[PDB]
Amino acid sequence: LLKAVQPLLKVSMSMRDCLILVLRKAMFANQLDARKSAVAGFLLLLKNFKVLYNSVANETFCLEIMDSLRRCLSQQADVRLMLYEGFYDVLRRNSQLANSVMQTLLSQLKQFYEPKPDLLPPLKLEACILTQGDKISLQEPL
Amino acid sequence: MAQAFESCQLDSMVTAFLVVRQAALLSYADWFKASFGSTRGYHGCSKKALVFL
Repeated sequence: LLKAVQPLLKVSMSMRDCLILVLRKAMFANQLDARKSAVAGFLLLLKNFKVLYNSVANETFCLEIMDSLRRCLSQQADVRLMLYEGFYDVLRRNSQLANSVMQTLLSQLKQFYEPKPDLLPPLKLEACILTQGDKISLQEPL
Repeated sequence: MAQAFESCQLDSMVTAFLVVRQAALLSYADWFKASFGSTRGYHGCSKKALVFL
């Protein structure tokens, strides 16, 4: 629906301040689909909403939403997964955000990477695992 | 010693070494073989901590 529409939101703007507003208000939802709707509208706003209106009001607007995605990089497993997968196309269609996005990820690596030679499990597998009330979920699929 | 090998700082090492030497007066040798178990094999992540030692 939105791949179709977005040609609008390059031209119209009131509608774009309706959109990121809706995706944001969905990120803080009950329904599990709404988190992922947020990711998908955001991942696509970051993809085809510029290669790099003014470039400076897009390179900032992508870094604005991408900061709101470091909440989503915190959010549950599935919603993270969609960011690992969609960010490769964001990179292909928007090359210059490479440097920012790398640090967005590489931080999320180091929460589970232990960078000392002669520590034999090099990665922290047991911090990918949330155990509460005998519901034991992988979140942050490494 | 742990903070010294993590930061690759020799001043704190010299303090620690001479402190165990004054604690002795073979407590030096005790602390040195204690170093040889899981400290002196790998002082820091990099094996240049042996070269600084």
